[PDB]
Amino acid sequence: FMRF
Amino acid sequence: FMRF
Amino acid sequence: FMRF
Amino acid sequence: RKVIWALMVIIGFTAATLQLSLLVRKYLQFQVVELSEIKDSMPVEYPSVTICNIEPISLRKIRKAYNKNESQNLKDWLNFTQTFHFKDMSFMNSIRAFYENLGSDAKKISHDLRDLLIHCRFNREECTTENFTSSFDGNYFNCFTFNGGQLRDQLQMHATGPENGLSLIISIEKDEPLPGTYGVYNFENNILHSAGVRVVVHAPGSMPSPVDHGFDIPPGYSSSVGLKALLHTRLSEPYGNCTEDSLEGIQTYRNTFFACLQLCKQRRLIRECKCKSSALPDLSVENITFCGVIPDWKDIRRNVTGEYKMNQTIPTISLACEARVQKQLNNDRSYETECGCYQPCSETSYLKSVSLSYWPLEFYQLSALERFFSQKNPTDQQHFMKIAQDFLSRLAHPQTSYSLSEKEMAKEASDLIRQNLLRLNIYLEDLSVVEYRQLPAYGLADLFADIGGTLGLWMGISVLTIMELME
Amino acid sequence: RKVIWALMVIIGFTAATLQLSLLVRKYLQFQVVELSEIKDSMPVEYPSVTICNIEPISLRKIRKAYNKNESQNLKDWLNFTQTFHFKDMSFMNSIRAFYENLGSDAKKISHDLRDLLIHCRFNREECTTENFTSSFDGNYFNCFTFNGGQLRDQLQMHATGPENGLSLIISIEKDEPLPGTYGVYNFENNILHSAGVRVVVHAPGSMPSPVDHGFDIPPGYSSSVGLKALLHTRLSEPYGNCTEDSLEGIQTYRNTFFACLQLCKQRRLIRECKCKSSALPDLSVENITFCGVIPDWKDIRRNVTGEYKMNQTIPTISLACEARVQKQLNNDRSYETECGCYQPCSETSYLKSVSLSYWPLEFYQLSALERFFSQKNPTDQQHFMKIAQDFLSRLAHPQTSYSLSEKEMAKEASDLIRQNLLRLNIYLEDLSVVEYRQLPAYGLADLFADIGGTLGLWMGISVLTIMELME
Amino acid sequence: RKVIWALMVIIGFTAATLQLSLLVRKYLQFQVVELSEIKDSMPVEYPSVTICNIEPISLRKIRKAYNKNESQNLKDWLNFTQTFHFKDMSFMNSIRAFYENLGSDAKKISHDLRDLLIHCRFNREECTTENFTSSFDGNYFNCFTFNGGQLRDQLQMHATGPENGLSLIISIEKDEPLPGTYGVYNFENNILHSAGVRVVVHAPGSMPSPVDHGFDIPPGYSSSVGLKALLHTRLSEPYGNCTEDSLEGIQTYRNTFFACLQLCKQRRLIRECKCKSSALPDLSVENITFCGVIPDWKDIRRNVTGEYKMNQTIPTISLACEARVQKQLNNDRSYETECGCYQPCSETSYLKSVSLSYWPLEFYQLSALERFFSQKNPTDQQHFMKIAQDFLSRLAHPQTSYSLSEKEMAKEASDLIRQNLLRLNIYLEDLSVVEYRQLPAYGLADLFADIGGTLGLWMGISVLTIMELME
Ligand SMILES: *[C@@H]1O[C@H](CO)[C@@H](O[C@@H]2O[C@H](CO)[C@@H](O)[C@H](O)[C@H]2NC(C)=O)[C@H](O)[C@H]1NC(C)=O
Ligand SMILES: *[C@@H]1O[C@H](CO)[C@@H](O[C@@H]2O[C@H](CO)[C@@H](O)[C@H](O)[C@H]2NC(C)=O)[C@H](O)[C@H]1NC(C)=O
Ligand SMILES: *[C@@H]1O[C@H](CO)[C@@H](O[C@@H]2O[C@H](CO)[C@@H](O)[C@H](O)[C@H]2NC(C)=O)[C@H](O)[C@H]1NC(C)=O
Ligand SMILES: *[C@@H]1O[C@H](CO)[C@@H](O[C@@H]2O[C@H](CO)[C@@H](O)[C@H](O)[C@H]2NC(C)=O)[C@H](O)[C@H]1NC(C)=O
Ligand SMILES: *[C@@H]1O[C@H](CO)[C@@H](O[C@@H]2O[C@H](CO)[C@@H](O)[C@H](O)[C@H]2NC(C)=O)[C@H](O)[C@H]1NC(C)=O
Ligand SMILES: *[C@@H]1O[C@H](CO)[C@@H](O[C@@H]2O[C@H](CO)[C@@H](O)[C@H](O)[C@H]2NC(C)=O)[C@H](O)[C@H]1NC(C)=O
Ligand SMILES: *[C@@H]1O[C@H](CO)[C@@H](O[C@@H]2O[C@H](CO)[C@@H](O)[C@H](O)[C@H]2NC(C)=O)[C@H](O)[C@H]1NC(C)=O
Ligand SMILES: *[C@@H]1O[C@H](CO)[C@@H](O[C@@H]2O[C@H](CO)[C@@H](O)[C@H](O)[C@H]2NC(C)=O)[C@H](O)[C@H]1NC(C)=O
Ligand SMILES: *[C@@H]1O[C@H](CO)[C@@H](O[C@@H]2O[C@H](CO)[C@@H](O)[C@H](O)[C@H]2NC(C)=O)[C@H](O)[C@H]1NC(C)=O
Ligand SMILES: *[C@@H]1O[C@H](CO)[C@@H](O[C@@H]2O[C@H](CO)[C@@H](O)[C@H](O)[C@H]2NC(C)=O)[C@H](O)[C@H]1NC(C)=O
Ligand SMILES: *[C@@H]1O[C@H](CO)[C@@H](O[C@@H]2O[C@H](CO)[C@@H](O)[C@H](O)[C@H]2NC(C)=O)[C@H](O)[C@H]1NC(C)=O
Ligand SMILES: *[C@@H]1O[C@H](CO)[C@@H](O[C@@H]2O[C@H](CO)[C@@H](O)[C@H](O)[C@H]2NC(C)=O)[C@H](O)[C@H]1NC(C)=O
Ligand SMILES: *[C@@H]1O[C@H](CO)[C@@H](O)[C@H](O)[C@H]1NC(C)=O
Ligand SMILES: *[C@@H]1O[C@H](CO)[C@@H](O)[C@H](O)[C@H]1NC(C)=O
Ligand SMILES: *[C@@H]1O[C@H](CO)[C@@H](O)[C@H](O)[C@H]1NC(C)=O
Ligand SMILES: *[C@@H]1O[C@H](CO)[C@@H](O)[C@H](O)[C@H]1NC(C)=O
Ligand SMILES: *[C@@H]1O[C@H](CO)[C@@H](O)[C@H](O)[C@H]1NC(C)=O
Ligand SMILES: *[C@@H]1O[C@H](CO)[C@@H](O)[C@H](O)[C@H]1NC(C)=O
Repeated sequence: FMRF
Repeated sequence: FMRF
Repeated sequence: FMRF
Repeated sequence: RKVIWALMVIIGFTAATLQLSLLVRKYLQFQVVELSEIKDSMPVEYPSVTICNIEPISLRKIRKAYNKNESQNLKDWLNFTQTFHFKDMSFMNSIRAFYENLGSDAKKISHDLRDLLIHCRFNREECTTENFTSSFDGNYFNCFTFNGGQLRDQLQMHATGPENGLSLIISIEKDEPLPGTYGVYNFENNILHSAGVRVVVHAPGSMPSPVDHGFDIPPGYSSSVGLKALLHTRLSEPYGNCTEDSLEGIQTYRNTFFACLQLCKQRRLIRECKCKSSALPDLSVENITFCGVIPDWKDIRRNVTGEYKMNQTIPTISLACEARVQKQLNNDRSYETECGCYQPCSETSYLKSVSLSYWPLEFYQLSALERFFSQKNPTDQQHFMKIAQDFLSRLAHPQTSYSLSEKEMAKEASDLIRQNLLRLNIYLEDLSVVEYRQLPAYGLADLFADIGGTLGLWMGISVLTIMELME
Repeated sequence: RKVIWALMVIIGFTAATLQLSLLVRKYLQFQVVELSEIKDSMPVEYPSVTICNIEPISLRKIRKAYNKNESQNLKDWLNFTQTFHFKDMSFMNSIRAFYENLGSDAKKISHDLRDLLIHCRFNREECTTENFTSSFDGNYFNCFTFNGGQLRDQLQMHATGPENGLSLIISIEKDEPLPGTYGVYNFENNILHSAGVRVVVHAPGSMPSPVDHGFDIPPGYSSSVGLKALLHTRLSEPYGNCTEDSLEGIQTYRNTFFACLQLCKQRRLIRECKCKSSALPDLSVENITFCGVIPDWKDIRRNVTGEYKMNQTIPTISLACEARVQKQLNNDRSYETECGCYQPCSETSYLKSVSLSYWPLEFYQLSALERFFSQKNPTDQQHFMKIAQDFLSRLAHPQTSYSLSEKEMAKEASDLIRQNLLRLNIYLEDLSVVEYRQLPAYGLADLFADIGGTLGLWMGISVLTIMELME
Repeated sequence: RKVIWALMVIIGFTAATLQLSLLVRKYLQFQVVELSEIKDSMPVEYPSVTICNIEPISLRKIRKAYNKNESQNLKDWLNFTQTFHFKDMSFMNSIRAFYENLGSDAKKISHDLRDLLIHCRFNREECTTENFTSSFDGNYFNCFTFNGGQLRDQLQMHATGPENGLSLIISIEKDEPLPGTYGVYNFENNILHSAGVRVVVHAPGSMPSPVDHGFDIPPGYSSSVGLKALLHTRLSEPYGNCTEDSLEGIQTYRNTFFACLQLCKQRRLIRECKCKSSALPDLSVENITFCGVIPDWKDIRRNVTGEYKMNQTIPTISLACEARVQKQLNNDRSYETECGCYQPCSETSYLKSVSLSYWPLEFYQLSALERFFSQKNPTDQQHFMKIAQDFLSRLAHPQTSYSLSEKEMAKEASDLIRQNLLRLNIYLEDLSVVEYRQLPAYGLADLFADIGGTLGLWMGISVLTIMELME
C-alpha cells in the first residue's frame, strides 16, 4: 500500500 | 470582463 | 482573557 | 310474539346508543393530527438572519486602546483576573466575564457592522448597515439582524435562487494580535476561539439564539445557505393550547417555544439567585445585574489595604449559584412545564442546506478589493485589505508567466483576503412551503355526519318506547 | 296515534337525508391528504448529476488565445465594453454579456469535460466523459450531466454508501491569469467569482438549474453528498391537476414545476420584449436572440465614422426591457397562474447531506498525479499537475526527516493540487424511499361504506311515504 | 301490500350487509398510516457517535517500526504485493488487504484514541478515552464509539446547543511520511486517501456503518453537527412485522434494518464462499477467515524454491469469489427478502446539519497547545504540536507589529495546527422529537363504531326474517  |  |  | 320484538329492539337500542356514546367519547378526547402538504402558491416570508462574529472582541480595537490610554480598565481587569484565584477559573479567564464585570469596555472592544459587513445585497437591490438591527449576546458580543421585523414590517421572497436573496461579503476582521500577546483558550466553551461568522436563520420577528440555533461559516469561502420553508400551524383551544402571543425579553419578539423557554429560564435564574446570566437572553430588570459580577473587583485589584493576598481565592457566590441553577435546569426538563408557555400557533422554520466554495478567485481579488476600499475604507493604512491590495495592484500594473516573487505576492494576497473575507448567500431554494397543519382528528361535522343518520330514527324509537312503556 | 308516528318518521328522514347530503357534499369537495411512508423495497432511481465549473471561462484557453491571433474578437470585445458607457455597466463588464454578444468565442473559452473531469467511477465501474451530456448555461457556461436520461434509459442504485455511487475527481482548472490581467468582480452576481464545482442533484430526466438548485463544492476537499430519496406522487383529475407531461425547452425534459416556471418565464420574456435571457433556460426560437445583444457592437467599436464619442452611452434597449420584465416577474408571483403548468404527477427529490474532508493526503498525492497523467495529459508542460508531480517525484526519488526544502516542495505540491483538484462522491445513504402519496380524503368507496347502510332502508321508507301519501 | 314490504326490506338488507362486508373487508386488510407529530416533552436520547480516522494507518507508528526491527512483516508484505501479479491489483495494493493478510501488524499500525482524541467534553463535564469503546473496521481500522450502550446504559440530552453536547478536539495525527516513501492511491476506493475524521451519528446501541452512514469532517475546522431527533415507531403483528430484537454481529447491537442487511450479506458471503469480507461487519466464525487472504503469502515471498517467477500471477480464488458475490448483491436487491429480517419496531434517526468554521484562531493556538501538552504529551519531541508550540511560545515570549519572520513563525504554527487538529461539536439543535408513529388505518374500535349502529337493529330484523320465513 506504499512504495519507495 | 477582465482589465489589464 | 488574554495573557502576555 | 311481541316479546321477541321488545327483546330485539332493546338489544339494537343498546348497541346503537353504545356506538353513539363511543363516537361522542372519541370526539370528547380532542385528538389532533398533523397533515403535511406542499403549498406552491402561498407567499414565502423571508427569514430573519442574525450574523454574529464568532470572535467577539476585535484585536484591532484592542491594539488601538493599548496605543492610547483608555484601555486601563482592561489592563486592570486582566491584571485582576490573573492575580487572584477564582472558582470556575475558566469562566473569568474568558471574554464573557470581561463583558459582565465591565460592559462599556466590552462594547468598545466588540465588532461594528460597518467594519464587519463589507457588502450587502438583498433581492438584487443594494442594502447597507441600515437594514441590520444591532443586539448584544455574551460570547457573541455584537449580533446584527437583517429582516428583524423592526425597521420594516416584513420581507418576502417571490423568487428563488441565490441571485434573489441575501448576499453578504463580510470581513471577520481577523487581525493579528499584539506582538507579545496570546488569548486564553476557554476549554469549557465549545463554540468560541474560531474564525468565521455565526449565522442564525430564524423565523421573522423571533429572537435569535446564536449559540443554540446558529450555524458557523468559515472565512475564505462563499457559503450558500439554501432554505426550504416549513410552516407549522397549530390548533388553539380546545384542541391545543397555542397562542398568538409575543415574547417580551428586551424587545417584543415573535413567540417561539425555545425562546420562551430561554426567557423563563432567565426569569427562574433571576428569582432563585439575585443575579442574571449573560448566556441566557437579557431581561434588564432593576436592580438585577449579571451573575459572575464581582462588584468591587476594581477595589480588590487596587490593593489599597493588604488583606488581599497574592493568588487568594475570591468568593463569587452569585456565579456559583448561577452555575448550580443552570446545571439543575440543563440536566432536568421538569421546569419546562412550570414556566409553561406555549408553542406559537403559527411557526416558521427552515431546512437549510449549506454548501461552501473557494472564494474569491485570485483573478477577481483585485477588482473586489478596489471596490471594498472605494466604498468603506478611507483610513487605516495598517490593514489587511490595504496590504493585500498593494500586492494585487503591483501584480496587475507591473509597468508570459508569473515570477516566483509575483507568485509569492499573489499567494500572500490570497491568504490575507481568504483569512479575512467571506461571502454568505442566504436564499430560498424553492417557494413551495411545506405546511404541517394540525387538524381535528374527529371534527364536529364528522360527529354529526356519523351520528345523525342513527339519531334521527332512534330518538323517535325512544319516544315509541316511552309511549309503549308508561302509557 | 299515527300522527306521532308520521312526525317522528319525518324528523328522522330529514336528519338522515341531511346527513347523507353532508357526506355527499364532503365527497363533492375532492379533498386530498398527503400520506408519508418509508418504502424499503422499491428500487431507487439514481438522480441526474449536473456538474458545472463555478468559473465559466478558463484562463488557460484565454492565455493560449492571446499567444495566438484568434483572440481578436475578445480583444475587441473588452476594448469595446470598457470604452463606451453602458447602462447596467456591471452586466456587460461580466462574462454573461461576453457569451451573449459573441457566443462562439465564449464556447471556445469555456471549460471542457476532458480537462474538467479527471477520473469518474460509478457503481464500482469506471466511467468516462462519454457518460456526461454537455449543455450550456450562461454564467455557468459548460454544464455536464451524468445520468441525463439521454445516453441510456435510466440508472438505478441497488446499493448504498459512497462506494456504490458516483465518484468524480475533478480539476477545476484554476489557472493563474495573464501576467498583467485581473478579472472584474461583478457585484450584482452572488454566485460567481468562486473556485469550485456547482453540483445539481436533480430528478432524472429533468432539466438542471445550476443557479437556483445547485450547491457549490470547494477544491482541495473530498465532498460526499449522501442522498435520501423522496418520491412525491400526486393525484390527477378530478382530485388534482398534475400531468405526466414533458417540458420542451431545448430538449425534452421530465416535468418539474420549477423548470416549467422558468420556461414560461422565458416565453413571457420572449413575448413582452423581442429578446431572450441567458439567465433563463434557452429556447432557440427564431429569430429571437439574447437580451443584451448589441447587434452592431463590432461596428461601434470600429470607429469608422466618429459619431461614437469616447465614454458615450450605448442604448441597449433590449437589456433594459429584459431587466424590467425580470424585476416584475421576480417581485410578483401572479404570473405563476398565467402560464399555468402543473406539478409532475410523480416527482423525485433528494435530501442531500454534504460533508467535506481534506483531500488528498500528501501521502497519496504522488500516486494520484501519476495516474492522472498516465490517463489524461500527454502535453502542456506548463501545467499545475506537472509542476506538482515534479516536486512529488523528486521527494519520492531523492537518489530520516524531510528537510526544510523537502518540506517546502511537499507543501507547494500540496497547495497546487488542493487548489486545483477535488473529489466529489454522490451516493444514496439509504435505499428506503420516503414516499408522499396524495390520497383521496373521502374516497368513493368510503362514501358507499358510509351511505349504503342508511340508504338501503331509507329509499324503501321513502317508497313507503309515497304509497301512504298519494294512495 | 306486503310484497312491496318484503322487496324493499330485502333490498335494504342486501345493501346494509354489503356495506358491513365492505367495512369488515377494509379492516381485514390491516392497513397502516404514518402520523407525524412533534413531541416537545419526551426525553431525547443522545445518539451514539462513532469517530474513525479517515486515514487508517498512522505514518508515525510506521516510521517508528522502520527505525526498529519489528516492521519486517510489513517490509515483507510490501515486498510481496509489489513483486507478484495479482488480480484486482488495486485491492492488494491497498491497506484493507494489509489488514486481512496480517491483522496484528495492522492493529499495531492503526491509530489509538489517546493519540487521536486530544480533548473531550460532554454535557459540560469532562470525558476521557474511557467513554469510547474501540472497534475495528477495514479501511477505517480503528473506530471509537461514544455512548455505545456498553459502558453505561444510555445517555440523555435535557439541553440543546453546542454547549450541552459532545465536543471533541481531535488530532488526525497527519504525520509526514518517510523521506522516500509515498502511498498508493487506491482508485477503486471513493472514501479513503483523505484527511479528517469520519463521524457516524447513529441510533444508540446500533452498530456503526462508517463507510455507508458516516460523514467526513476536515482538519483545521470546528465543525458543529446539530441534530434533530426523529423517532419512527412501527406496528408489530398483525399490522406489520417489526420486532424488538437485537442483532448479533460481533456484539449485541440494537436492531436497524440496514445493519441487519449488512450482517445477512456477510452470512450469505460466508455461505457461498468459505471466506469473509472486511468491508462488511465482522462475524468471527471459525474457521472462516477474510476473503483476499493468501494463506501462504509469506512462503510465496520467501522464494525458497524457484517455482514463483517474477511478476507471476497469484490465484486469490477467495477474493474473486467475494468480488463476484458482492457484485451480485450490490446490483440486485432480491436478497433483501431472503435473509428477511425486520425494521426495528422503534427506530431513532437524526437530521444532521453540519456547519464548519476556521478553528482555532491564531490568537488562541498557543493557549490551546499548552493544555494539550500539559494533559497528553510527555514525549516525542519530533511532533507537530511541539514544533508548533515552540514557534508560538517564542512569539508570545520575545524577551508594535509582527515582523516578517514573526509572521512566518505564526503562519507555520497555524498551518501545522490546522493540518492536524479539528474541533467537532455534536449536539441536539432542539429537544422536540419528530415522531412518525404507525397507526391502524381502520382500528377495531373504528370497525365497532361503524358497524354497531346498523348491526344492532339488523340482526334483529334478520331474526324477524327467520320467523316470517320458516314459521
Ligand atoms: C498586576 O499589577 C501589579 C501592579 O499593581 C504588578 O505588580 C508589579 O510587578 C512589577 C514587576 O515585577 C513590580 O516591579 C512592581 O513592584 C509590582 N507592583 C506591586 C507588587 O505593587 C503585577 O505583576 C501584575 N500582575 C499581572 C499578572 O499582570
Ligand atoms: C434597507 O434600508 C433602506 C434604508 O433604510 C430602505 O430604503 C427605504 O425603504 C423605504 C420603504 O421600505 C422607503 O420609504 C425609503 O425611501 C427608502 N430609503 C432609501 C434611502 O432607500 C430599504 O427598503 C431597506 N431594504 C430592506 C430589504 O430592508
Ligand atoms: C497587598 O499589599 C500587601 C501589603 O501592601 C502585600 O503584603 C506584602 O507582600 C509582599 C510581597 O510583595 C511581602 O514581601 C510582604 O511580607 C507582605 N506583607 C507586608 C506587611 O508587606 C500583599 O502581598 C499585596 N497583595 C497583592 C495581591 O497585591
Ligand atoms: C399544553 O398542551 C400540551 C399538550 O401536549 C401539554 O403537554 C403535556 O403536559 C403534561 C403536563 O404534565 C406532560 O405530562 C405531557 O408529557 C405533555 N405532553 C403531551 C401530553 O403530549 C402542556 O402541558 C399544556 N400546557 C402548557 C403550558 O404547555
Ligand atoms: C481600445 O482600442 C483603441 C484602438 O482603437 C485604443 O486607442 C489607442 O490607444 C493607444 C494608446 O495610447 C494610442 O497609441 C492609439 O493612437 C489609440 N488609437 C486610437 C485612439 O484610434 C484604446 O486605448 C483602447 N482602449 C482600451 C480600454 O483598451
Ligand atoms: C457509460 O458509458 C459507457 C460507454 O458509452 C457505457 O458502456 C456501454 O454500455 C452499453 C449498455 O448500457 C453497452 O451496450 C456497451 O457495450 C457499453 N460500451 C462500453 C464501451 O463499455 C456504460 O454503460 C455507461 N455507464 C453508465 C453508468 O452510464
Ligand atoms: C472616433 O473618431 C473620432 C474622429 O476620428 C474621434 O474624434 C476625435 O477624437 C480626438 C481624440 O482622440 C479629438 O482630439 C478630436 O478633437 C476628435 N474630433 C475630430 C474631428 O478629430 C473620437 O474621439 C473617436 N471616438 C472613439 C470612441 O474612438
Ligand atoms: C391546479 O390546482 C391547484 C390546486 O392547488 C391550483 O392552485 C390554486 O390556484 C388558484 C388560482 O387563483 C389560487 O388562487 C390558489 O391559491 C392555488 N392554490 C390552492 C387553491 O391551494 C391551480 O390554479 C390549478 N391550475 C394550475 C394550472 O396549476
Ligand atoms: C523484494 O525483496 C527482494 C529480496 O528477496 C529484492 O531482491 C533483491 O534486490 C536487490 C537490489 O538489486 C539485489 O541486490 C538482491 O540480490 C535481490 N535479492 C534477490 C533477487 O533474492 C527485490 O528487489 C524486492 N522488491 C521490491 C519491489 O521491494
Ligand atoms: C465517562 O466515563 C467516566 C469513567 O468511566 C464516568 O464516570 C463514572 O460514572 C459512573 C456513573 O456513570 C460513576 O459511578 C463513577 O464513579 C464515575 N467515575 C469517574 C472516575 O468519574 C462518566 O460517567 C462517563 N460519562 C459519560 C457521559 O459517559
Ligand atoms: C525465485 O528463485 C529462482 C531461482 O532461485 C529465480 O529464477 C532465476 O531468476 C534469475 C533472476 O534473478 C534468473 O537469472 C535465472 O535464470 C532464474 N533461474 C534460475 C534457475 O536461476 C526466480 O527469478 C525467483 N523469483 C522470485 C520472484 O524471486
Ligand atoms: C414484512 O412486511 C413487509 C411489508 O412491507 C414485507 O415487504 C414486502 O415483501 C414482499 C415480498 O415479496 C415484496 O414483494 C414487497 O415489495 C414488500 N413491500 C411491501 C408489500 O410494501 C416483507 O416481505 C415482510 N417480511 C419481512 C421478512 O420483511
Ligand atoms: C435596586 O437598588 C436600587 C438602589 O438605587 C433601589 O433604588 C431599588 O429600589 C432596588 N430595586 C428594587 C426592586 O427595590
Ligand atoms: C494559586 O493557587 C491555586 C490553588 O489555590 C494553585 O493551583 C496555583 O498553582 C497557584 N498559583 C500560583 C502562581 O501560586
Ligand atoms: C426572423 O428574421 C429572418 C431574417 O432572415 C426571417 O427570415 C424570419 O422570417 C424572421 N422570423 C419570423 C418569425 O418571421
Ligand atoms: C464616463 O461617464 C460616466 C457617466 O457618463 C462617468 O461616471 C465616468 O466617470 C466616465 N468615465 C470616464 C473615464 O470619463
Ligand atoms: C476449522 O478448522 C479447524 C482446524 O483446527 C477445525 O478444528 C474446525 O473443526 C474447523 N471448523 C469446523 C466448523 O469444522
Ligand atoms: C507484470 O505483468 C503484467 C501482466 O501480467 C503487466 O501488465 C506488467 O507490466 C508487468 N510488470 C512488470 C514489471 O513486468
